[PDB]
Amino acid sequence: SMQDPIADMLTRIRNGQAANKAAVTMPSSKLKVAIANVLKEEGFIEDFKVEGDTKPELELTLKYFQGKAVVESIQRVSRPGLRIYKRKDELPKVMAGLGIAVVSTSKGVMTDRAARQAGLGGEIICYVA
Amino acid sequence: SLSTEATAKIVSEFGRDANDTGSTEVQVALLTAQINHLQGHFAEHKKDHHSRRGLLRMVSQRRKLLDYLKRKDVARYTQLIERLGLRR
Amino acid sequence: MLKAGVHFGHQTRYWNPKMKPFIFGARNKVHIINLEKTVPMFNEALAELNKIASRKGKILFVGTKRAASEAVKDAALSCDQFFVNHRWLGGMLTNWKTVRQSIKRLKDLETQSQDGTFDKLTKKEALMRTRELEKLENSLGGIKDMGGLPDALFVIDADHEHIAIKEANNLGIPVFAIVDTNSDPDGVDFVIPGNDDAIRAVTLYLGAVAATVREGRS
RNA sequence: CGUAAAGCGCACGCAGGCGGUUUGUUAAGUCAGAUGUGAAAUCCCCGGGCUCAACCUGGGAACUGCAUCUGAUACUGGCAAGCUUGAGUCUCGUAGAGGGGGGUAGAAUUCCAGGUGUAGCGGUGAAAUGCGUAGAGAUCUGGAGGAAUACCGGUGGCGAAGGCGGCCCCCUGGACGAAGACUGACGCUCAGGUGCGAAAGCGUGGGGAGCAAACAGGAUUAGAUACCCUGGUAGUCCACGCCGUAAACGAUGUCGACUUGGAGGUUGUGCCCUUGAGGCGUGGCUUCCGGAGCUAACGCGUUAAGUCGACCGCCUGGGGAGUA
Ligand SMILES: [Mg+2]
Ligand SMILES: [Mg+2]
Ligand SMILES: [Mg+2]
Ligand SMILES: [Mg+2]
Ligand SMILES: [Mg+2]
Ligand SMILES: [Mg+2]
Ligand SMILES: [Mg+2]
Ligand SMILES: [Mg+2]
Ligand SMILES: [Mg+2]
Ligand SMILES: [Mg+2]
Ligand SMILES: [Mg+2]
Ligand SMILES: [Mg+2]
Ligand SMILES: [Mg+2]
Ligand SMILES: [Mg+2]
Ligand SMILES: [Mg+2]
Ligand SMILES: [Mg+2]
Ligand SMILES: [Mg+2]
Ligand SMILES: [Mg+2]
Repeated sequence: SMQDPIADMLTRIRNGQAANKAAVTMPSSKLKVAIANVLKEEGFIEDFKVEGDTKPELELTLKYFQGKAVVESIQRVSRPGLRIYKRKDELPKVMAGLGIAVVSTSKGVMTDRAARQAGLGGEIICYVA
Repeated sequence: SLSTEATAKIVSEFGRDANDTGSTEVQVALLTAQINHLQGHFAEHKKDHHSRRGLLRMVSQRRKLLDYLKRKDVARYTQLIERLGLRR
Repeated sequence: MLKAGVHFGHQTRYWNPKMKPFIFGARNKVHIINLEKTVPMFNEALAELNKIASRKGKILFVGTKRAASEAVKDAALSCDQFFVNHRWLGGMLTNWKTVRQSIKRLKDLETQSQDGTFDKLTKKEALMRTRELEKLENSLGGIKDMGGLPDALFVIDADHEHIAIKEANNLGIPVFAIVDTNSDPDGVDFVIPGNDDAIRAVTLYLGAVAATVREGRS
């Protein structure tokens, strides 16, 4: 059931991508957005778009560089069944540094490079590379 | 499974008006209606095991709905079960 | 823009999902390809095609079917170009080194047709040895001499030529090919939409390819 | 955890876990900093002392922890009030071996009665046992009774599973579709618990045509406690109540979202000179084939065994043992 949307996002992406699908949409939310943000701002998607009002609709434009998709792997990490939280010193780094980890902090949803520089930590929503 | 006349009658006896059809109280009451009706179908027969399944489904549906109301508006809950005559 | 009078598209169901981007069809139980997206594929098509033909064109107009074999042993055959118009003896690229002597037997025989031994031995051996040569001739004509190693490859019907194309992909050979709606692209580097087993789209583009190798740098 | 160990036979559901979307607030989880504390030894790093080393020793580092204070508010939790797509309710219809009860029909078998008719019938590989001169079998007519419903009939349909096929009425469950209207997260899952659950089997009473464990006879065979034959009891049928198991199998737990295609079957519904027995769409279910992908392979493949998440069940070498 709907129960975990954020994985559903991570997934609708993962999938469409593997389906060399141009765009991809889904029910939106404060949260979906903030991540679609980091995802664009870190250059894993072209650009997002939320087209509705009562029943908002996040829409992401996918990217493809060579022939490949740009997003080579996108996984949940925290989840309803099992929440993950890391302190600053204990934040994770994906692919040695390449690619990134989305972490939500008391100062908003930012990357790991980010939250690290911000000197704090929070819930590690997902990994991406 | 209950009449249009009958089901209507009760919407009109429990909701704001005919149309306020999905009002908690209403659902409960037109459920409660069919359950009781049925008591006699299963009085005779009794081996109608299959149909029995549907009836329980009615009871547990109603049960969950009753549970909802109570949490929401306790005031409305109590009135209901009195007026519907259950929860001994 | 268009030039293909009546090759429009072709091929009914049997359509290959991956061939959607070049389809605008839907006429009476059959796709018309996207005419207006084929021609931008003469651009690039005959371009890197020629861009090498002046760097020196070695080709292989590979295309078979007792229904267009001869129409390939043509000005397709004639120019800076080799060809195959019969059963693609599998491994003829990937095993050229074995096959290279299936050549020696062709020559060392016809070179000896109106020469060498010939009207001699028995009049059994006679046409009972020209059957050796006849057989060889088709499927191993166009090969004759391969002077400059097979360099690009131009194929009529992508999938019908499973093997040919495959070998290329394996040996790093450009493969220019036209792909009907039904066929699987991506085996083909330079892809050309539109019909691939009708007497026109052949000759047309076929003949038109002969026209760009046969002239690049005088 | 399809076929190797492993999905409970099926469902409903308490506790529990998890839970769409918006704004406010809370600050428990979470995060930040500060302070105290985290015995020494030990470990580790750099040294120093015993001829070296083990050994001894200086000083750091480390003790990933705990608590207090103050902060941060994205996520989670709490409180509040909403929201409409999740989930329900309502309206008219549609298909159906879905369930329960009662009624009823023709075809056959067995039996009873009678006409005609006469020496065999029946059965096997071949036989014999058996049946017939008290007239069999064969045929015809009338009658009794039980059991099951040919054709339709179909990788057809319904049900949670078990499983449900003549026809008719009554009672009744679920599913699906088309419009909009109402509720407003009322949801998902579910250890425990409760219900249902083929056949055989048990209890009391019926009922008994055919079939048939047991048992008897006849054969076959080296033997024949069998396979075959002639018989035939429980049982197979009804009511009431037990039992609770099956290769209860898709050997594939339930719910949700996402991801190229192709040819059927079945069932709703919108549009098109209905002007064709149709034309183009749009749901539910179903069979075959097949792409990525997955797989030890076989295979699966939008009805997943692909890609993800929520909860539950279960596996941890064979035998011993699903035994004590
Ligand atoms: Mg097993
Ligand atoms: Mg099961
Ligand atoms: Mg949310
Ligand atoms: Mg210490
Ligand atoms: Mg020393
Ligand atoms: Mg909150
Ligand atoms: Mg009779
Ligand atoms: Mg009779
Ligand atoms: Mg019904
Ligand atoms: Mg039971
Ligand atoms: Mg029984
Ligand atoms: Mg009995
Ligand atoms: Mg017997
Ligand atoms: Mg068992
Ligand atoms: Mg398949
Ligand atoms: Mg399909
Ligand atoms: Mg799955
Ligand atoms: Mg036991």
